Amino acid sequence: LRHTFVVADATLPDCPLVYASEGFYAMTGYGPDEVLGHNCRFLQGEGTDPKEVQKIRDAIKKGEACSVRLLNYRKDGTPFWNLLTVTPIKTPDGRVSKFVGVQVDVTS
Ligand SMILES: *[C@@]12=NC3=[C]C([C])=C([C])[C]=C3N([C][C]([O])[C]([O])[C]([O])[C]OP([O])([O])=O)C1=NC(=O)[N]C2=O
Repeated sequence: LRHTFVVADATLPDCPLVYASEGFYAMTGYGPDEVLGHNCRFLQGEGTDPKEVQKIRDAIKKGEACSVRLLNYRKDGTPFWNLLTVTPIKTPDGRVSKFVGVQVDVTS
């Protein structure tokens, strides 16, 4: 299947993105100059379910893995359905260093 991949830096408090695959930009229409160093939430919009967004917010705070189905928006405003799976990467001392996300456009 067609998927995308990003890396969030958990040492910084708001989990900014530090790496995105070629597909992530092409899927969403944002360039690296407007993605890197920002929280992934810029992809959200009016129809994003705040109950689902809360599920990721909690999991990141707890440091667990999570999977949600969010409504996102490209740079041109058009919506797409992003199945998102976040995964915590821990150092050997249990501390969370990075979060990693796989995004799949499941508008079908
Ligand atoms: C986003 N992908 C994504 C990828 C990673 C690795 C992480 C950690 C988060 C995301 N998000 C969610 C966003 O960063 C944030 O965690 C949530 O908005 C909830 O937190 P807040 O503080 O806003 O309540 C992704 N969100 C998307 O909408 N699309 C993704 O591709």
